[PDB]
Amino acid sequence: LPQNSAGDSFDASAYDAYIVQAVRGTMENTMSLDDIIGMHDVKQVLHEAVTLPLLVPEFFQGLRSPWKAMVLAGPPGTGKTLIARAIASESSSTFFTVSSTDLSSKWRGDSEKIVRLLFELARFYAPSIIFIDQIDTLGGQRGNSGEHEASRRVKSEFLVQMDGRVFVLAATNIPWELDEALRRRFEKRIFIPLPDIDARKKLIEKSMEGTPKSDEINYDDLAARTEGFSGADVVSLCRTAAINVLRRYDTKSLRGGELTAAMESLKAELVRNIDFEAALQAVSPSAGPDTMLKCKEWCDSFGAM
Amino acid sequence: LPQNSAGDSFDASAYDAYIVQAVRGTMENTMSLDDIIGMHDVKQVLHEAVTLPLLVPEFFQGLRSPWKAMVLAGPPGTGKTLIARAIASESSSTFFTVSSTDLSSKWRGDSEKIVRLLFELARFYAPSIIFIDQIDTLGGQRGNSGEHEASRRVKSEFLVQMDRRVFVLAATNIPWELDEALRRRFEKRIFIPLPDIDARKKLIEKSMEGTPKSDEINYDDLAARTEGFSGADVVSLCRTAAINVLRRYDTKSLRGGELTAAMESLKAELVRNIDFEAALQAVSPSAGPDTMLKCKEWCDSFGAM
Amino acid sequence: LPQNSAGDSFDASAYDAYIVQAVRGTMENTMSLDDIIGMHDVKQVLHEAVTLPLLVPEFFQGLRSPWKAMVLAGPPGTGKTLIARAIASESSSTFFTVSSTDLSSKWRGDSEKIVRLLFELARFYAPSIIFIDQIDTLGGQRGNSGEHEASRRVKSEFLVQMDGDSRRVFVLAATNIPWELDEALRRRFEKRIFIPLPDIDARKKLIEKSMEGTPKSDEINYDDLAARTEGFSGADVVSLCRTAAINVLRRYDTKSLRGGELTAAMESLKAELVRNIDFEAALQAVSPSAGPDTMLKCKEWCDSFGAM
Amino acid sequence: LPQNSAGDSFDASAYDAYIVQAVRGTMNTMSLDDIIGMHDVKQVLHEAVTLPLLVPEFFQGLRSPWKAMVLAGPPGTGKTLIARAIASESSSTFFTVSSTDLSSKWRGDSEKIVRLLFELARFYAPSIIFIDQIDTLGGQRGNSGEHEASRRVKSEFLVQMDGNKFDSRRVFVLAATNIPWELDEALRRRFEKRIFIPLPDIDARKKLIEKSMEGTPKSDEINYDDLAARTEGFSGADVVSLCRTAAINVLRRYDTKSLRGGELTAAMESLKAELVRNIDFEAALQAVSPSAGPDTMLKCKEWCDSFGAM
Amino acid sequence: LPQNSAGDSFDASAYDAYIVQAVRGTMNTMSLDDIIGMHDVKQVLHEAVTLPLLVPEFFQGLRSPWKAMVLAGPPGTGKTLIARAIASESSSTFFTVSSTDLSSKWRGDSEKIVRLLFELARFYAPSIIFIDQIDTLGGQRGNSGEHEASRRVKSEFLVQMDGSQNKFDSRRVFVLAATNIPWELDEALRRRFEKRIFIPLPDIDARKKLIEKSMEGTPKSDEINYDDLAARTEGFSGADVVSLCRTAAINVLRRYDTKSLRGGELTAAMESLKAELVRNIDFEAALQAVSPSAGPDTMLKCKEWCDSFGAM
Amino acid sequence: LPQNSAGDSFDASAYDAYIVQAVRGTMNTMSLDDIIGMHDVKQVLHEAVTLPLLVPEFFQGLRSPWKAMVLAGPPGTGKTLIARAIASESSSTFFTVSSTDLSSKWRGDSEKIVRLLFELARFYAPSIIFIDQIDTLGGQRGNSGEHEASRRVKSEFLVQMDGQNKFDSRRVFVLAATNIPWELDEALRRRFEKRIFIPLPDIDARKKLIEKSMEGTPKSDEINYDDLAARTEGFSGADVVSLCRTAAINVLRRYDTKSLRGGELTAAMESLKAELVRNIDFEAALQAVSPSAGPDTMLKCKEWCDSFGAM
Amino acid sequence: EEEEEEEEEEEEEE
Ligand SMILES: Nc1ncnc2c1ncn2[C@@H]1O[C@H](COP(=O)(O)OP(=O)(O)OP(=O)(O)O)[C@@H](O)[C@H]1O
Ligand SMILES: Nc1ncnc2c1ncn2[C@@H]1O[C@H](COP(=O)(O)OP(=O)(O)OP(=O)(O)O)[C@@H](O)[C@H]1O
Ligand SMILES: Nc1ncnc2c1ncn2[C@@H]1O[C@H](COP(=O)(O)OP(=O)(O)OP(=O)(O)O)[C@@H](O)[C@H]1O
Ligand SMILES: Nc1ncnc2c1ncn2[C@@H]1O[C@H](COP(=O)(O)OP(=O)(O)OP(=O)(O)O)[C@@H](O)[C@H]1O
Ligand SMILES: Nc1ncnc2c1ncn2[C@@H]1O[C@H](COP(=O)(O)OP(=O)(O)OP(=O)(O)O)[C@@H](O)[C@H]1O
Ligand SMILES: [Mg+2]
Ligand SMILES: [Mg+2]
Ligand SMILES: [Mg+2]
Ligand SMILES: [Mg+2]
Ligand SMILES: [Mg+2]
Repeated sequence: LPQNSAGDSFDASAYDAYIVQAVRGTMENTMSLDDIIGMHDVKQVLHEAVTLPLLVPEFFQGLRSPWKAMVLAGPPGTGKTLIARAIASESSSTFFTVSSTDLSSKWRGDSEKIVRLLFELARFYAPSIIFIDQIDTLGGQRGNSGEHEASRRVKSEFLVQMDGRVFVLAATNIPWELDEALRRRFEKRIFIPLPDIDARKKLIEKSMEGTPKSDEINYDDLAARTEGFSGADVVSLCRTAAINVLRRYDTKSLRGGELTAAMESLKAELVRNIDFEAALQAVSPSAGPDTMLKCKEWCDSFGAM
Repeated sequence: LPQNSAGDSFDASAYDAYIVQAVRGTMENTMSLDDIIGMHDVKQVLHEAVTLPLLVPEFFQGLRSPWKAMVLAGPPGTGKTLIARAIASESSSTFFTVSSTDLSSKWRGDSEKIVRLLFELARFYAPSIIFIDQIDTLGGQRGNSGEHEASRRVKSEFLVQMDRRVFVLAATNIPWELDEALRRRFEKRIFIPLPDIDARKKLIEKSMEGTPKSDEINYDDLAARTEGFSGADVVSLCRTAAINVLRRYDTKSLRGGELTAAMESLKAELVRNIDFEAALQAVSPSAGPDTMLKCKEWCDSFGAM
Repeated sequence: LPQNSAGDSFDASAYDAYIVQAVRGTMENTMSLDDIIGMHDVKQVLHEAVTLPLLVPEFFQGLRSPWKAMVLAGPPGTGKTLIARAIASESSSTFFTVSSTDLSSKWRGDSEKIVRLLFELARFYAPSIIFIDQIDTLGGQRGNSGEHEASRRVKSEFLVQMDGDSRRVFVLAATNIPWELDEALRRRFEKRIFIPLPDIDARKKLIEKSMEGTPKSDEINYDDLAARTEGFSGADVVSLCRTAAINVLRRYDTKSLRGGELTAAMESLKAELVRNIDFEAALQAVSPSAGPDTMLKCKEWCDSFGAM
Repeated sequence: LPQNSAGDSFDASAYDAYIVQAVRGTMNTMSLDDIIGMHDVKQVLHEAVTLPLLVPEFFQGLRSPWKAMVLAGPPGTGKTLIARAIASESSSTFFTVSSTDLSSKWRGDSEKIVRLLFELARFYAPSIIFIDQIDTLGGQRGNSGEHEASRRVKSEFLVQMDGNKFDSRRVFVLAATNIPWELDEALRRRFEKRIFIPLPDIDARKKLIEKSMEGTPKSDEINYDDLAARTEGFSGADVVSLCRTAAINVLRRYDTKSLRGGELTAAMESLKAELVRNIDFEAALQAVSPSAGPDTMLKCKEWCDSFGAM
Repeated sequence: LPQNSAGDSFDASAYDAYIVQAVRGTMNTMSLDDIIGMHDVKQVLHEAVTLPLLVPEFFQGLRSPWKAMVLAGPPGTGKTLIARAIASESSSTFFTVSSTDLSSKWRGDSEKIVRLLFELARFYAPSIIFIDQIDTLGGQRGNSGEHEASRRVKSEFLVQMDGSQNKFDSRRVFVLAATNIPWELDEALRRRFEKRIFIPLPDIDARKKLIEKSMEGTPKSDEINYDDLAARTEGFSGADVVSLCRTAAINVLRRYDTKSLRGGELTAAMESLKAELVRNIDFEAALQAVSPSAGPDTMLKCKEWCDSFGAM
Repeated sequence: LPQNSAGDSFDASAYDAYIVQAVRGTMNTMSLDDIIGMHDVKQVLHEAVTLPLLVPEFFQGLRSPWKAMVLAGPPGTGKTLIARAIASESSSTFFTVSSTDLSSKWRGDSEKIVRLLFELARFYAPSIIFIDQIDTLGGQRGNSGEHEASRRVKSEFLVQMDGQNKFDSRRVFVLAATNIPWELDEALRRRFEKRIFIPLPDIDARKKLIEKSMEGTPKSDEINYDDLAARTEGFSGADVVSLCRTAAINVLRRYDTKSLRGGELTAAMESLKAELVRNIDFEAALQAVSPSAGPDTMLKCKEWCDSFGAM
Repeated sequence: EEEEEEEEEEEEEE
């Protein structure tokens, strides 16, 4: 592990030589800063919790409490991960990452020291930010009967090391499998809904950039004829139209002879409206809506959303 | 672990001795993709996802980036583990064959490490294809009733890692038991139908190319008499016809004396029309089309062709 | 682990020391195929799937490649383990036998590695024969309710290993509840046959083949005993023969003679014939385990889905 | 684990600790003439246990000894008595197994305990296994709400109970039940003798009363023919309970509810030598009724007369 | 688990911790003269519990002490109070077992709990087991729609209740059970219960003695005719008469004005209310304001069952 | 499970972690005299849970306080409001059980909920358990289609409700509420001493409900309460309040306010709040919300409560 | 230095 800002050095000789090597492998991009096309409240909370206490540091202090957590829940198609990657590539904080794999070890006594070394590294390096992805697999119910004894010490060291600079963040897909004591430390549990008719039109106008498109397509009809689509299925639709541009010609029967001329003629052509019709004719939504309503019920019951 | 192009080597010294042995044990008999009868859209998606970025790597740059997943779902016997072998045959990419017995991991915290090393090694050899066979196992619902604490970690590692190119196939007999997020990451869900009245004539006239047929040229009649045969049963019909050519000459009594030329007299005998009646009156299809109708209903309500 | 033919050696290192012990525990000329009466179709399929690729191996190539599976089905007393012991005794193949009890362990990921090691050893040794008895368990459709998780991966390993080198295996099975099989597993079983109760003539040959050797009277009418059963299960005929052979001990009252002169009374009884009274008083005592609804369900299933 | 005859030693290396203990945990001097009636079961146990030790040259080929027996009938008739009688009369090893030595919360123990039980019963001696209440343990296989870990036990019994020409060590499997029509259609073929035991007639209850009353001083007023002709529909246990209610009634004739401590030990000294007259039986015949009306007896009589091999 | 007499100990090594805790969780100042009526139940308890403790040499052979009883009657009479009385006036350890002790999530736990219960009841003392509400625990064995665990609990009771083939080293166990539905038992478990007896609704003299017993300590007048209160409750159960006495004893509170007096003049008037006795008009109002839990068809069915298949 | 008085804490180490959460998920805007009429329920509630709080020494011996009550009768009469009022008026812990909480997947994981519920109710302060809709939980035991998963919760209620009887730790008062009481048990009915019938049509008390509900500040000449209370045949205690809501929402809709905007948008909603209610929108509320009560339930309930009812 | 394995249970339901 390297040094930090302001000239210090870490002494991790107490732990073994592979715990450092297994927690170091989680700590130069142009990721979408403004190109998340919903969730103004999440951008408000993140901009008031990471940037404004780090530009003017006396704006949020003490009785004006800065935040420390967020548990994003919702359907499996919306953009939870993109906001974490955007705040990773945007600010000047050492963005960590935690999976369900980096906290498992074959030996005994090595499944709890990793979390302690992780939080010590986060409170040593910088005003960091941790993104524990898929936290519903990490922390389940504590005192169950069909639970091995290896997870209770992990959640105990997690809750004992939670008190800590460090701004933790996590995103789930099943929020009701979280522990009853775990939700107390999560100061905000925000619901992330599927986009409405107003957001899909901006999604199509952003996802169809750089591609030559005919001036006959009507984005209101495309925004209104997709009742039920998640965030990702619209981008899949915009992919399927530009691939139908390729499959309209005959490129499977011919091969080898002067195909780069035909490929250049394919690169010359542009997207009509019938390609959007053929793309919307053969693309179905990802999942029928029950989990969206169940997570809305959970955030209405226990969440602050 | 062998090397790759430009002579580099993987630094897999942070893994155990049997994990790397398993991932190397799961890693070119020439078939042809035109030796499979039917499934034009499957060959089209496989063409656009595997063969065309090799020829012209500049057309697939932005929105026209190639596909990253596929699922073949349908009845048993329709040709799902044959296209995987064909595309393993006629390609220069590095194949893989993952299953459910390859992720046993009697210890704790090893199955997710094998999955991580599998994807980290498939992203090393730069053109790669991963073929997860029968993803019904290890692909169930994340919040099911009877589940362990390791199957959920395996499913979460699949969800994390599927977000230098790879391409992941799958095969299922019961697609409705798949997840929601894991169903979302598969960008192409394709139904495989039973062969119609035209494909069965082509299939018997392709399968019978070596043994001499003489007068049973009523292939339209022979494809109109089989009503609901499931593709992999009409091959058994032709095989039963050849063994019925054997069975008419009683060879149970001839013991030792000239058993080389008497079977050479069964090597010059032709498959007459008498054999296909006695092969049609002794072979029945293995199923009723309840799972076929339910697979068609699920692929019409959720399939992104 | 022994060394196979041509002096080769198996490198079993990644498997633990008890999986190999279990598969080694799964691994004559006592019987012969002429002892079993009836069952012409099963004898024909065994003859052109085990015996004939040993004499003329330059003929079974291409479309005429030999069979790779079979499953018998029928009433529960008609003989489908005896055919497995007969083909174990009249062949030169390393005969395996696998029940549903040596595929079980309480550790995660040991039930699906025994099957992989089983198929790898069956490929490695010889033109082997695998015989899985009572396959109605480790069957059952995968979309069932109340199915444990490891019993899904056992069926998945069975489904992957059973299709695909000139190394021959022949998976053979037997069951009484064939309609409770998996959907994608009764496709891999290339020959699903039915074996009925014995007809009016096979029971006379079974009576003769059981009662040969034992000294009997010359007035036993075999036709009356053949036509008087009328629904016997095939094993109940042998049980009828045993009852009619022990009735000649139950006729002389040997319940009070003990120690003195009893040991000569058994020597006096050892040379006594089996007369007609023994068969009458044995026919008044033995009844079959009837209820032919099982036979009718097996007949309807093997006539709507059976590939003889 | 102990040794056996000829000084061998078992080697249980592939099994854990709590399995061999659960099979070890299932491993006075009454005679077989204390059972009234049941000539068929006495004859079958005779020519299946007693005679293969005295003359072993007779039971060789077609006259091979039996391997199983199911007793089926109404409740309270003498199923679990003939098993302990043949246990205490013979010399062989006796396993009294029941449906609670075959269950554990782990997966893969309940079908290994059966294999270890049969391996020990074949290793030790010409032993005898007594599976009590098999209606709980083996039902029909293709059933409605059958758990997955019961198919393996039923198939384990079904595979182990029939399996070469060498190594002919003997194992006899005795079993009893009182709802026999729920047995599996493949498990009734294994039990190759399915005898039925009835309720006692008018000539067996006289002998049962005369056998049960020996040991207590009684008078010569009682007529056993009237007591045998009035107790109609009684089973064995209810006749023994009537013969016990008589003696407790001759306790009840001397009122001891008022006494407390003072000369109470010397109160029964005048009562411990009292006889049992006809008033005790004439009160106990209206004190005690049978336990159940006849429907299970008629159903078992209609079952064992069509599927029974005696 | 604590030790017993003669300083021995129990080796509970082959069971888990929660089974031992679930059995250990089920382990004064009354008398047998507090039970009005029930002569034959007291007779069987006398000649099966407290007589072998004093003179054990007499009960041998054909006079072996009983090890079973089931009290089946209508749901008003005294069937739990007699069990608590024979638990209080004894010197044997008591085990109360309901139907929700013998239940667990896993497979093969209820049979081990029943086995541990009977082994501790044989090990500790000449003990006694009271299985309350036997009809939810031992039902029928061949009915349609039962799980595969209740049948194993029934087979465990059927195997464990008889036994002890070794005629030497005999320790005593006595099983007692209470039932409202006695036609809902398996026949092989009904046979194992010797002395199945009926408990009836109280007669005139029993109700007179119960009103005379329950009205001690509370000050009453000298003009209450107990014969009218005996003859007017024709059909009352044994538990409704104490309810009648309680309503007649709080009717002296409902007679005065505490609902109108709110806060003030309430606790200062409760100090002199404790001396006001209970006259006839309070019993008349309580008899008009209390009706029995009637429907004697279930009493008729239970009496016909105990007259056809009963043993006293 | 936070704490109770005197700083003690519960030891629920013998149970699971979802059972205690499903029990903890069980734990008001009226006074005690807000519920008008039916003073017998007030009498039992006064001499059962109110008066033993001030004087703990009078209620001992034969005069022990009550421990059960049943509120049977027609639907929509004020049972839940009485339960909430006696909850909030005293300082008692208040549980609430329905049929949708005593059901889970695992066998035998339902009867632990009732035992933990009663152990918590005894462990905390003198508390009140409000078992609502007991016609679903406790029916008859010896039924025809009786399942084997509710007999054990019936038997657990029977065992737990009556259980060693003197020197009481703390009182616990269980309520009940049903629309059909003839489909009850015989050993569960007996534990419910002081069974009480409550009637729906109280015509002169419906006038008091009108005077406490019809709080319309305009229309000082629309006092026709005599005919509005004499036309209350079959009107339950909730349909009167629904009729007042219909009249008070139809006083602003009997005047045409559809598409009145553009000019003076703020005046169209301010000149409407003082509109006087008449009998024409009251006729719409009269013939719109008809009473949905028939005499097949009330007469059968009066035939049941007269025979086995201990007021 | 100890290791840890994974067992399998078997639960039932109605
Ligand atoms: N507001 C948005 N702006 C831009 N793209 C979006 C938006 N919402 C969804 N997407 C698209 O949805 C896809 C998935 O989103 P992301 O990468 O955040 O993973 P995710 O869906 O949050 O993961 P999970 O399945 O765990 O929810 C991306 O390819 C992205 O293009
Ligand atoms: N459309 C087809 N074209 C050519 N051959 C076919 C076709 N369908 C089936 N077959 C033949 O049938 C056999 C079985 O095919 P395959 O192995 O693909 O079955 P599958 O459906 O993948 O099996 P599973 O049901 O386990 O998924 C193959 O060997 C193949 O030769
Ligand atoms: N065709 C036959 N010829 C000779 N003997 C036979 C025949 N069929 C059955 N038997 C008798 O059947 C007995 C063996 O039982 P069998 O072979 O029927 O096992 P099975 O009942 O098929 O196995 P399962 O119980 O799994 O069905 C032997 O004793 C043998 O005498
Ligand atoms: N034939 C008999 N001779 C002597 N005593 C008998 C006979 N039959 C029954 N008994 C007596 O009946 C009593 C109960 O016998 P046993 O325990 O065998 O009944 P059971 O058949 O086991 O009951 P179940 O099998 O229904 O549980 C015994 O004490 C025994 O003395
Ligand atoms: N006697 C009464 N005094 C005051 N308000 C009453 C009276 N009767 C009914 N109400 C009113 O009726 C409304 C409905 O009462 P409640 O919410 O108790 O219905 P409910 O009786 O619980 O319905 P159900 O019987 O179907 O469970 C309450 O808002 C209450 O104000
Ligand atoms: Mg994500
Ligand atoms: Mg396949
Ligand atoms: Mg067999
Ligand atoms: Mg018995
Ligand atoms: Mg009671």
